[PDB]
Amino acid sequence: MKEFYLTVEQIGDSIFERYIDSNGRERTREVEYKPSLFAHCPESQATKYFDIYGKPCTRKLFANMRDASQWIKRMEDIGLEALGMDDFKLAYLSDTYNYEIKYDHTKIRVANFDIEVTSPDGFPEPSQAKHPIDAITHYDSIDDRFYVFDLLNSPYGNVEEWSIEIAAKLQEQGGDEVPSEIIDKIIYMPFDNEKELLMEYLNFWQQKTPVILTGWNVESFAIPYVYNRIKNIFGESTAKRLSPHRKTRVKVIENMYGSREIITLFGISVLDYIDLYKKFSFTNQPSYSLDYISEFELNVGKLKYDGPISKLRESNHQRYISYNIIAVYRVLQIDAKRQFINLSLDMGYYAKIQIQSVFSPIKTWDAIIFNSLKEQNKVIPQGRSHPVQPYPGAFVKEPIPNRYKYVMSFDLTSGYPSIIRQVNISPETIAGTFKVAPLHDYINAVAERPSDVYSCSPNGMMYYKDRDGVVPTEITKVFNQRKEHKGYMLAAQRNGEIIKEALHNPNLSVDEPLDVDYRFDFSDEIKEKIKKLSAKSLNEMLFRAQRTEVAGMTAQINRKLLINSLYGALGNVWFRYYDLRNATAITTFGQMALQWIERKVNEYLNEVCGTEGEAFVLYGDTDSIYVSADKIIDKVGESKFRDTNHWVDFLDKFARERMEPAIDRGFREMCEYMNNKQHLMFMDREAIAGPPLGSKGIGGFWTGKKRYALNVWDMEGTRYAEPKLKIMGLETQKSSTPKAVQKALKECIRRMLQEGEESLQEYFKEFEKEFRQLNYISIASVSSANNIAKYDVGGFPGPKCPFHIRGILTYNRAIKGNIDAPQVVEGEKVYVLPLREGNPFGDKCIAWPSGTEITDLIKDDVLHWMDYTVLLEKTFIKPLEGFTSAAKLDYEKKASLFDMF
DNA sequence: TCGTATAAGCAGTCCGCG
DNA sequence: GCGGACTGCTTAT
Ligand SMILES: [Ca+2]
Ligand SMILES: [Ca+2]
Ligand SMILES: [Ca+2]
Ligand SMILES: [Ca+2]
Ligand SMILES: [Ca+2]
Ligand SMILES: [Ca+2]
Repeated sequence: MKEFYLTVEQIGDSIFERYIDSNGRERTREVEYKPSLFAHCPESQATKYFDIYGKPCTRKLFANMRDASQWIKRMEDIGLEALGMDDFKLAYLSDTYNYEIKYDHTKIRVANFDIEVTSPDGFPEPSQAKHPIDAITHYDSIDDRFYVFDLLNSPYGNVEEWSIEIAAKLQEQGGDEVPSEIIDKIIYMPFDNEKELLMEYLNFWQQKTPVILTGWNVESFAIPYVYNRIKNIFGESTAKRLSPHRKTRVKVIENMYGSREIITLFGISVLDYIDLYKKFSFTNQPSYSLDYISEFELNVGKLKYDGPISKLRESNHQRYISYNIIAVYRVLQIDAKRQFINLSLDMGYYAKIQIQSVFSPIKTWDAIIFNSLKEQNKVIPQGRSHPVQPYPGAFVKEPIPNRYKYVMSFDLTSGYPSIIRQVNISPETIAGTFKVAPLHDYINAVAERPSDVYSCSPNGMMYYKDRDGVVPTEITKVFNQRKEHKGYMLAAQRNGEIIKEALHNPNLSVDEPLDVDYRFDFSDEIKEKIKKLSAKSLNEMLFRAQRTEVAGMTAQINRKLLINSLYGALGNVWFRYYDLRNATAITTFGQMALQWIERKVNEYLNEVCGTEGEAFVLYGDTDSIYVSADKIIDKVGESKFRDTNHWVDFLDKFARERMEPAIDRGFREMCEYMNNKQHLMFMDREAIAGPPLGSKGIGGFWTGKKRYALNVWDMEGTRYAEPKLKIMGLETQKSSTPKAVQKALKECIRRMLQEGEESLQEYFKEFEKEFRQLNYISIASVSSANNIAKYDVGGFPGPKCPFHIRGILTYNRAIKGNIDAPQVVEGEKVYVLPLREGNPFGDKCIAWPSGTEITDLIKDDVLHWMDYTVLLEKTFIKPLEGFTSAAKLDYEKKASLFDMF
């Protein structure tokens, strides 16, 4: 096989590399790598090395990495650019793996672990590590085994061995329901004392040294706790055995409001799954407890027990250990679905970076661009200091608040990356400037043509047309990968709808799910077999189709994230190729394209309807337009349609055969006007929306910018079995809105869009009457809690104290003295409830940690003093009033003359 | 919240508005 | 009461 790296580190003048050799075996080596850097030189000096602007360079080979580093400093002292890859391990990888890396994940050791620590005096601080580690479960991907290290004897209690037989049994048998599929993969090891547990763990770690290390909060809790505990008991040198090169570093993480410390383990790549999830999941969750995320992702029940966790080990050690094991498995189950480890490995090896660097698009793109240029013997520029400066972004059209019956939407495929490619926007392709006219003169095609030589953006920038820049070239490669995976995702989505249709008529029989690839549209043969299948087999196929769709979504949306973050990196001062001329060239061109094509679509539709000056485009944001189709539907007559799906086909056909060709012609003219390198503005139809045929549903509505709702029948070629609500920005989409309120507001919207005013009125009346029975957690608001200390004046609200912070301070007073009650953590999220006048907490609200029940001693009082009237008005009635006034209807029936009878 | 970008919505505080 | 200046938080893109 071809060799590939696992990890790489610089330690002084040595590179330390773990790698898989040509026989598929893990190896480690120390290499005294001699890096090269570059300086500009005279023309007469013959070289093969040139900077990105074509200026000749001489290569300087250093005796060691420390010499290169000192050379860079002295070059700053002189005032001259020091060119080349200053991160030497990236140069090492580039030299050592000078080909497209083909990696074999089965050879990479991925470890997933979790520890338990009993603590009677509140949260066990990792930096202190003053309590015994009483359980470790460590899963190894190569052995496919869960290794369990169990402490039987502790100052906080002596206990019996955990029983795998009881673990396996059902909850209803008194067991722990550890999944049967992992029961045989558990290797259980009990210990008399913590010292021998820990020494054994280190010996094990030496044998099975993680390459990728993950888990839930491992970077912030598990790793620092284990490191600092071993340090306290045995000393530093022993603690550093967690690094295969015996080197670690205490690493301070800073933000605007304080800082914390992590432990960097040299020769390990730590990918904490909580951070993978936050970056790549495209969710914003009320809570990030493993319990909460597992429930959301997997539909598994909460891991239930009696009493506080601080007494779980001594009261029920059996369950204590079983829940440690299940916690580890939960993360593997989330990854099986979401596939973020797979994503990270793909991106990391593509870029030739340390795998943990996938969190930084700046590092990722610096490595991609360096490797690309190095192939052509070109030399990268030195990074420079820049002050942070604002710059302008996208155009967003102000909609007229209203109901909108029939809507068709279009938007650009990979908008900003396509602009980069079309205009040829790159550091080394800047050709000059031209004198800019007001943006509207370009939009209306009345400004002078910018250039007859170079490719232009309306911000005044001109670019070379004779060859692609390195940014367009590399962004295209990742864009093409994105396109492939989006295709797989959309096929899986279409296949899912075929299964849902067939579930209307499930056959009474015993049979199996078909063995099919859900990434490709089902053949006619597969479709015929599906119509004969039972509900059980269809349901299992639907689940598999939906897992394939999720796998496709992860691959495509995060490749989209990566290329969009290259645009964004151009406006970040730490990026080697930072340049606000290029960032604004992209955003300003985007503004023009949107309003240019708005004009063209309006002109086109006014033409086919024989009107003048009528506005068919009702809204747009960044690179999308929403088109009113009422007049198109009315030109045929609603009476002519057999059913909903009939007019959806008609609009689908109109969009593809009439609108898109008009859109394409409009952008071809704009490309020539700007003299761009290549026409890449491709604005595909997205949504087809309207009410069910013959209903009183309103179809859709807008309240304002970034706030709308549409009843969609077809989305990018997916024809739904049942219409789907596309709701953007409204309170149903906000993590701050209470769960039960999201649900009720969504049903009100469904009724508005599908059934009409009377249906909405019936549902409102009922919700208002019954909502006081809703569980308190379901009706709590949610907020992040920053700067709690800033607003704490003697345990009371200081000036301008935010409502949610006030709630936290109220909580802090109510639990004072207790080292047992849960503390609210700075920067994490809280549930919030209003309180009726004259309550015992002495203020108008209370907040507590999100994803948890409020502690029992104040729970009853909170439940008794909850202000349901305020909660209803603020979270439900206010937003609904906004939706309904925008849609021009009433959520409460108005009086009439018929009331006289 | 260590980790690419800007535009823009709503909740709430503080206080003016005769 | 509303709305402007401001902070805080959370979306759409
Ligand atoms: Ca635990
Ligand atoms: Ca787009
Ligand atoms: Ca699209
Ligand atoms: Ca059937
Ligand atoms: Ca869009
Ligand atoms: Ca009480």
